Amino acid sequence: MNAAEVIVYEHVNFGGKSFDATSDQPGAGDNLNDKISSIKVKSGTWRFYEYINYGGRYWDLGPGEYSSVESAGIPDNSISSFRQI
Repeated sequence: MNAAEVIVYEHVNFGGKSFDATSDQPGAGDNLNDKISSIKVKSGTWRFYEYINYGGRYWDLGPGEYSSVESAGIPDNSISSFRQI
């Protein structure tokens, strides 16, 4: 089953690469700390958490687009991941 288009840009909103795969995107894997891009959702909601796979800042995003680059999570270095649902 597939019914959720997730469009996220892998960079700034004025010169970056975007992708909208309708079959589970690569997601967050090569994260770290120096992350800067924009997020766009147009179907349901997801759960964004920057930490280990067992406990972290649980923050789900809903209908809306944003482009943070100094508030989301830029401490120094750490792990992060989000489930595209």
